[PDB]
Amino acid sequence: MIQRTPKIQVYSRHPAENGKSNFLNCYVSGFHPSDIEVDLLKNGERIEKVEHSDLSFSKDWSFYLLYYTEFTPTEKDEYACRVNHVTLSQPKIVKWDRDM
Amino acid sequence: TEVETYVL
Amino acid sequence: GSHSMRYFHTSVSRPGRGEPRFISVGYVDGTQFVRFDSDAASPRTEPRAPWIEQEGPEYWDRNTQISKTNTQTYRESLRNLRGYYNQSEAGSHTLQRMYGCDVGPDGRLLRGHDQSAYDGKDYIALNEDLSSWTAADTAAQITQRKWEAARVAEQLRAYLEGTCVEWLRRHLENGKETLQRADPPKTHVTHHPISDHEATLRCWALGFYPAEITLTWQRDGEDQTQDTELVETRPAGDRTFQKWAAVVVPSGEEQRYTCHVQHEGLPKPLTLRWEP
Ligand SMILES: [Mg+2]
Ligand SMILES: [Mg+2]
Ligand SMILES: [Mg+2]
Ligand SMILES: [Mg+2]
Repeated sequence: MIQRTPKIQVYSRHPAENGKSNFLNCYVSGFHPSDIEVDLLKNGERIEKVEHSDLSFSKDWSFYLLYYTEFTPTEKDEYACRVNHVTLSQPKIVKWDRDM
Repeated sequence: TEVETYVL
Repeated sequence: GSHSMRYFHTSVSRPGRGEPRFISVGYVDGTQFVRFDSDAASPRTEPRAPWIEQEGPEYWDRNTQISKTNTQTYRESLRNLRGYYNQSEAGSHTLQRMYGCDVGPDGRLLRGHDQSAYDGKDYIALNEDLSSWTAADTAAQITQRKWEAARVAEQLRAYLEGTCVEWLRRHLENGKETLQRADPPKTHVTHHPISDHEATLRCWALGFYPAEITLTWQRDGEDQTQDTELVETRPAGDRTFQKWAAVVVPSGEEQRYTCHVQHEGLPKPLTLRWEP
């Protein structure tokens, strides 16, 4: 079967200010089929109780989901999103970079 | 309101 | 401006793991306002935007019944599709459908939609005339023959031109403060040295609604389409959207580049430059 691998963007809801509470988003899109595993990571460890949007899809039939949680940016802490999908042999990790 | 869809 | 109501239906079989899950989500433009999920502990059409909460019990009951009937119809459709493609009972498959209506600034029907995909590939669609079908292959021609025999297009046209448009107009009035408000992007240009020889200019658009936007870079007035990295418009989680466009520029040539932004919420289009 023809399948489509996810695009991944990791970013904040509001402009990042060190020490100011914010929301960390991992937006996965462009993928098919719809089953997908997404973790948000803080210093390499899974953040618990991350919420996500209801499954929907784009005009090209590819799916999209937004995973999100509260976070506080700091110089010391690193955040990331880890995605697995049938199209991937290993989980894909995208680091949060406040410049993107 | 939604519509009842038809079987393929 | 113009507005749309759309429902997005996904059904996914999972042999050995129960019956196929069905989820319906409803949107007005970029705003989700309802969901229904057969995998919820108590499946029910549920509000997802504040302005729909005022609808009375009849709306919730009728939409839940429609969605529960649709769960069964989609599971029958998935059984039929596995047969039409001579597929094994072992694999998982996906049936998606989108439908709804678009109106112009005066509330008049612009057009209707009803179209389906199997395993991510177009399967059958109602044509813009709301009276005939386009089938992708000989399996979808079976569905088309069945729907022609049962005059399904006539039923969908009545829904799309009637119920669909009337409800879209009702939602637009009930949610007028958000659905009929365009929030302009907040825009700025950042600069990121790469090496002694080059730097990235990134043009940001933040906080905008709806998601349609034009964001481009020009060099000396010429569009830089092939050299621009343009990320997909992404949800902020607060109703609004974000997007950026980046170009790699020779060090010292930053002022030759301009970022151009168009969006419904802006009184006039914007031209921005790096402001060091
Ligand atoms: Mg995998
Ligand atoms: Mg199943
Ligand atoms: Mg099937
Ligand atoms: Mg499909």
